[PDB]
Amino acid sequence: IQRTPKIQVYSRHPAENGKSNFLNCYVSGFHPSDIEVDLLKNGERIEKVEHSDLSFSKDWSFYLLYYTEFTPTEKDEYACRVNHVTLSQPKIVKWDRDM
Amino acid sequence: GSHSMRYFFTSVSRPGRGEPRFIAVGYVDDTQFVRFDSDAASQRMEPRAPWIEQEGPEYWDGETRKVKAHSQTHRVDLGTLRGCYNQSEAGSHTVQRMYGCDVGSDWRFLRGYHQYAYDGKDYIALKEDLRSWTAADMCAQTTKHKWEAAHVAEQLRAYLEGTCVEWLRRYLENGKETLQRTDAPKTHMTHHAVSDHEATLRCWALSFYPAEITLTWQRDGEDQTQDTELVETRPAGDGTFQKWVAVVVPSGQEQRYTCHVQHEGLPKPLTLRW
Ligand code: MET
Repeated sequence: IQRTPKIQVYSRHPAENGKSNFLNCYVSGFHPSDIEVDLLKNGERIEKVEHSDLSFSKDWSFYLLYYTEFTPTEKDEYACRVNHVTLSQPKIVKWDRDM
Repeated sequence: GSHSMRYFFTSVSRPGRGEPRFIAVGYVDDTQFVRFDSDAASQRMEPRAPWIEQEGPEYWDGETRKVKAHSQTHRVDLGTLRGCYNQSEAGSHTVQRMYGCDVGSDWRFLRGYHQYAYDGKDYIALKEDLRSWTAADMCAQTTKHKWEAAHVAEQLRAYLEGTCVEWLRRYLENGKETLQRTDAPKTHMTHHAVSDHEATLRCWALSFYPAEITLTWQRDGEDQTQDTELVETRPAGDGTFQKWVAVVVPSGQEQRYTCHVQHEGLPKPLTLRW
C-alpha cells in the first residue's frame, strides 16, 4: 500500500559554472502523496524552491518536480533530500553532473 | 502523430478537521495546461499554458464549476469507501480519478478511458468499449451497480467519444505553435572510467518533446540489454524531457558499441558511437 519514491537530481541544462541554470529533483513512483523534498546547497536547505502540481502515473503512483534557479560553481555541492512514510531515514541523493 | 487530453484528480482526506486536499491537473499530450488546488487562494481553475489564456471568463467559470463538483464527489466517496472497508476516522485516505481521450494522427477518436483508485489500488474503471465497468472487489462491485442503475457509462461515453475530442482539436489548433511542434532529442555521448579495465558509455537525449522516446544499445550491431542502465524519462522543467542510457564496456572496446535513438521528431533513428 506504500511505495517508496524514486529520486533523480539533475540540471535542466548542461551544467556550466557562472551561468544561471536550474536544479531539479524529480520524485516519482511513490504512494501516499505526502512527501518532503528539500534541495540542499553544501548540506543546507535552499529556501526558494518551487514544485510542480501533483499528478500520477498509470500505476497510480505520484510524481513531483522540485526546482530552483542557481548559478553553479565548482566548489558548491548540491543534493536532494527526501522524506516519506516509507523511509526510516531521509534519503539524500547528491547531484552528479554526469547523471 | 497521435494526441491525447487527460485530466487527473487526487483527493486526500484530512481526518481531524475540514475537507480533503484536492488537486486537479489537465494535460494535452505531455503539456500541463490547467490546474486547481484546494489549498490555493483563487479557488478557480487556473491556466498553466499560454494558449489556454485565450479562453474567456465563461470557460473559466465552467471549468471552475466542474472541478469543484469533482472535489465534492471525491469528498462524498472518501466517506462511502471508509464505511464500505470498515476503516476508522483516524487515517488519511486517497482517491484518484483519471479520464480522457486519445486521437490518432487524423485527430479522430481512438480510445477513451475513465478510471478510479482508492488508496493507490484499482477500484473501478470503464472498460475499453465505454459501455461496462471493471470493479476490483465487492465494494467496487456495489459502486458498479449504483453507476449502472444511474447510466453513468452512457454520459461518460458521450463525453469521451465526442466532447473530449472536440476540446482536444480546439486546443491543438489554438496551441499549434508548441503542441503541434516536435522537438527532436539533442544527443551526445559521455565516457567514464571506473578502473583501468571497465568504462561506462552514457548516451544522452535532452530537450525533446513529446516525452515518448526509445534509447537502445548495440554491440557489433546486435541489441544489448545486459550491463545497461536506462533512467526514467524526466522533465527538464522547460516543457521538454530528458533521458539517458548507459552501458558498461571493456576499456578499449568502446568502438563496438552504438546507441540508437528513436523519437517522433527524428525522420530516421540516430546512431551515436564513441
Ligand atoms: C476541470 S474539471 C472538467 C474537466 C473536463 N473539461 C470535463 O468537462 O469533464
